[PDB]
Amino acid sequence: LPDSILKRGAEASKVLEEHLERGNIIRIISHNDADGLSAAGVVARAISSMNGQFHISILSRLKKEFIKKLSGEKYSLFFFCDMGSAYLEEISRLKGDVIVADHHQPSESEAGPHVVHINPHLHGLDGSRDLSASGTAYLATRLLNRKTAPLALVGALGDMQYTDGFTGANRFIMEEAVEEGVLQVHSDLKLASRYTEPLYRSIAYTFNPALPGLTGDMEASMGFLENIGVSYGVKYPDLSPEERDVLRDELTRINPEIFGEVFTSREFRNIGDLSDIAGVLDACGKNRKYGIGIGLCLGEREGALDVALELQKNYREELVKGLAWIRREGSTTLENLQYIYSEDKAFKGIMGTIASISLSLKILDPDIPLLGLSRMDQHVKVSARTTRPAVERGVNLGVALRDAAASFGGTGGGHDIAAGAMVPYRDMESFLQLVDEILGTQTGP
DNA sequence: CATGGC
DNA sequence: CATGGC
Ligand SMILES: [Mn+2]
Ligand SMILES: [Mn+2]
Repeated sequence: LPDSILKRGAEASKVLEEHLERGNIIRIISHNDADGLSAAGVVARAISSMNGQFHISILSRLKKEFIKKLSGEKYSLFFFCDMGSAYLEEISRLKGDVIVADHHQPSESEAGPHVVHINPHLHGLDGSRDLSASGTAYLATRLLNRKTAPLALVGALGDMQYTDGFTGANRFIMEEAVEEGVLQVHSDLKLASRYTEPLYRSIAYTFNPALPGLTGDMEASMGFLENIGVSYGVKYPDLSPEERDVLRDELTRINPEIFGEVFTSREFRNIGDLSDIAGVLDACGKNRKYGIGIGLCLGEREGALDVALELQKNYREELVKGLAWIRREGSTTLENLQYIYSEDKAFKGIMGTIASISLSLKILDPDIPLLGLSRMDQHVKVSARTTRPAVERGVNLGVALRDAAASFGGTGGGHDIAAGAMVPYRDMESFLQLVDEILGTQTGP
């Protein structure tokens, strides 16, 4: 990684260690996903390795009315993880010392003399491929503690930074943890929750990489194992190399991407590999159980874990319901577009996820872009998703959704492979035709 | 009113 | 997925 980001991380490692000398308690503010949670856990474990104290708040968004609330708190150091860049002037106003470890699209109005931004964008690194908020926090706290490098990668996983290998600083952090002896890389089958589920559920719940026929299908995987010589109820670590060699051979036919890198730290032995941990933190976040999530990053392991594993389990049962619905009621196709639609509240928060899983499983044609639609009374939340072939071929959902949404006083955007929009329900039909007419110009002439 | 989710 | 509107 470029020297500047290790310099700037060291600049922020100074500000911390000197407040911990004085006995100051540190304020941590972070985001509520796996990257946010794992980021907070990083700073918290650096802080506990030096007998410091801290006060964590976990929020979904950062609002101005919270940074104003923050300024009468009388804390000497504010450590923002996975949020800040957007609201830099308002955090510059804040008294005392400040650290923003974020990886979002920063403010060119780049404020703060008391403030220490770390953000991989400002060191010509990629903010959605090469380093995560949890990763950036480890750069901020490398000099104090190096045992936290696993959590750094957990955030990177949850936040989808893995194409054929961790790029950039994540690779660097991955390298570094291996040398430290806290992380182990291995090539193995990438099955969901191996230590903790029987083989057939583990194959059923492997949503990424998708397993056509098997993913989200207990009876089929159960079937699949039975008729290939393998005990559907035994745990994956309890197989023998020749039956391991059989499942590997067959699962590789169904999708070769299932064999590849798997990361394990001795702190998470019994729970999961770093992907499974990410999953668990995401489930805690999505149930507003932030103390359970943080608990886990700090080693807490009794009933908290069992609660956390059950949140994962429940969420996975949603996604099967989920892909089972998709499936019963297919997508209605049109010109350069698919779309599916629900008024069921059960699917409002899951729609994008099942949308893109359903393309990986080939249920719905991966070449045609897919618009998940969820009715929120007078508005319709839109989750757009397509394949890598569909982009390298014109399709850009990032712009198209912004164009068409703003047309009807609504609001959309993103990338590229994946966009979101909020649109009036009265307009939905004309909106769906306008995206279709916009994609047609994006691929045709 | 206030906050806190997506 | 852009939020910052609901
Ligand atoms: Mn993040
Ligand atoms: Mn985040």
